Amino acid sequence: GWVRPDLGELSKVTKVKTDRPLPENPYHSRARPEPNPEAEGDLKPAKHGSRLFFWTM
Amino acid sequence: MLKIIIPTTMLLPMTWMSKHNMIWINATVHSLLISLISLSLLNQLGENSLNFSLTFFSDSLSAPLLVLTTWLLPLMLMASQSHLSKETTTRKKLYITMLILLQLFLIMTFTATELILFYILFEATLVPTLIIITRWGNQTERLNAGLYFLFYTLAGSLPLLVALVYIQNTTGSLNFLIIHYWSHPLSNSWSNIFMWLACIMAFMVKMPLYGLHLWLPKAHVEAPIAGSMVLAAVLLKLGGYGMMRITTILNPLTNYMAYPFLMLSMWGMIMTSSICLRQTDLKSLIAYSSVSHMALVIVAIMIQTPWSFMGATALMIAHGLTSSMLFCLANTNYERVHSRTMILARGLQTLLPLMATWWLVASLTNLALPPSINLIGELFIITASFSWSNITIILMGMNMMITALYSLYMLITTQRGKYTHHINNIKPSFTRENALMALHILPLLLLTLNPKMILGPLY
Ligand SMILES: CCCCCCCCCCCCCCCCC[C@@H](O)O[C@H](CO[C@H](O)CCCCCCCCCCCCCCC)COP(=O)(O)OCC[N+](C)(C)C
Repeated sequence: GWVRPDLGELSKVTKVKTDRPLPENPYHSRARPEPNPEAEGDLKPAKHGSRLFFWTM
Repeated sequence: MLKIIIPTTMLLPMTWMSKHNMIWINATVHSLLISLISLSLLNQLGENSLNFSLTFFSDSLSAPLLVLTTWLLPLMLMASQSHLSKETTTRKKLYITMLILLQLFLIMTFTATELILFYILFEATLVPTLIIITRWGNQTERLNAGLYFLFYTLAGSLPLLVALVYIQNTTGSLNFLIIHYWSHPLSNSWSNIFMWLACIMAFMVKMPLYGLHLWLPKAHVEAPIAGSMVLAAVLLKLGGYGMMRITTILNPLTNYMAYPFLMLSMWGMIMTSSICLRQTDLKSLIAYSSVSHMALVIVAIMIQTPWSFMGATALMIAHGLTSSMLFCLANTNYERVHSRTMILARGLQTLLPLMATWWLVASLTNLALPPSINLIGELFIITASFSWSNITIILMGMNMMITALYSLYMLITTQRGKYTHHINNIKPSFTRENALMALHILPLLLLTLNPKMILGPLY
C-alpha cells in the first residue's frame, strides 16, 4: 500500500515532534563585551568658545 | 584700544579716494590727529596695566612705543614727499598704503595680549617693509638686502613659534597676564636650554645682536628714506619689547644663559663704534651707530634689574628719535648731491647754516649730552652694569669715548672745512626739510622735561 510521492512533495519543509532539548548555546559563544556608555544630554555652548590661541569666539 | 586702530584702518579708504594732488595733505593731517589721539595712552597706572579687553592691553612700556609709532608716520610722509614727486598716483597711493599697513601692524603688535597674536603681527610687519625696500629702493642691491632682511628674521622666528606652541601645551595659556602670574622656575636642563634659546634668538636677531647684525647695514643703506626711518626708529625696538616681555618665564636660566650674549654685546659695541670711525658712507655709519646703541639695550635687558629696564626703555625711545633725525639729514644731503659719500660734499655749514644747526643738535643728542634722555638711558644702564660687575665700566667708558669721536667726526667732515668747488647745485633748504628736523628734535627736548613718561613699568 505504498503511494509514490508527487512532484515537489519530498522537498517540502516539514515539522518534527522531538523531545530533545533546544541547544541554548550551540556556538559555544563567550560573553559579548559591554557597549560604550552612549552618553546623552542637552547641548550647551562651548565654554569660552573655541579657545584656540587668541580667538575670543 | 580700537579708538586708535579704527582711524588707522580708515586712513586707507581716505588715501585711495583722495584726489591726485591731495594725498600727502590728507594723510599728514589725519596721521597727526591719530598721534594726538594716541597721546592719551600715556596716562598709565602704578597698578597692573590698562587692560582694555581680552585681546589688547596697554602698559607704560607699550605706550611710549605706540606714541612714537604714531608720530613717525607723518614724518615719513613728509620725508617721502620729495623723491616720490615724479611718481604715478597709483604707486604713490600704494606707498602710502604700505606705510599705513606697517603702522597698523605695529600698533596691534605692541598691545597684543597674546604671545601667538604678538608673533603673528610681529612677523606681519615683515612684509610691507620688504616691499618698500625692494620696490622703491634706488640701487641694485636692494633685492639682495631684502633677501637678507627676510631670512635672518625667519631663521630666528621659526624656532620661537615652535617653542611658543610648546609652552601652551604645558602651561595651557600664552596670555601675558596668566603667564606672569603663573610663572614657575625653569630648570637647568638641556631641553630648557634649547627652549630658552628658541625664545631668545628671534628677538636677538632683530636688535640686532653683534654677531647677527649683517642684515642691518645692507637694509638701511638700500632702503628709501621712510624705510630707513621706520627700521631705525620702531622695527629695531620690537626685539627689545619682545625680550622684556618674554624673559619673565626664562628665570633662573637667564643667569647662566646670558653670558655669551652679554660678552657679544659688550665687545661688539666697541667693535661697531670703532667701525663707525672708518666709514665712507653716511647711512652705513648711522646704521653701525644704531647697532652699538642696541647692543647697550641688549646688555640692559640681559642684566634684568629695575634700573636696567628703565634705562632700556629710555634709550630705545631716544635712539629711535635721534637715528630717524640723522637719516633724514643724510637724505637731505643725498637729494642734492646724489652720492651718499661723506667725503664728497664738504663745508655745508657755510652754504646751509640752519641745517648745520640741525646737524649739530642731532650729533649732540647722539653723543648723549646731559640732560638728554639718551644720556638718562645710557647712565641708568651703565649704573646697572656697574652693580652687575665693576669691570664693565671700562667697556662702557670706551664706548662713550668712541661714540663722541665718530659723532663729531661725522659733523666735522660734512659741515666744516671748505666747500667742494665743483658742486654748484646746492639749493637753500626747504621749509619742509627744516620742519621735518624740528618735528624730530623738539619732542626729545620736551621729553627730557618729563622723563618718567619713557622710563617704563618699573619706574
Ligand atoms: C654667530 C653669531 C651669534 C649667534 C648667537 C650666539 C649665542 C649662542 C650660544 C649658546 C649658549 C651656551 C650653550 C649651552 C650653555 C650651557 C653650559 C655648557 O655648555 O657648559 C658646560 C657643558 O659641558 C659641555 O659644554 C657640553 C656641551 C658641549 C657641546 C657643545 C659644542 C661646543 C662648541 C659649539 C659652539 C657652536 C654654537 C653655534 C651652533 C650653530 C657646563 O658643564 P655641565 O655641568 O656638564 O652642564 C651643565 C648644564 N646641564 C646641567 C644642562 C647639563
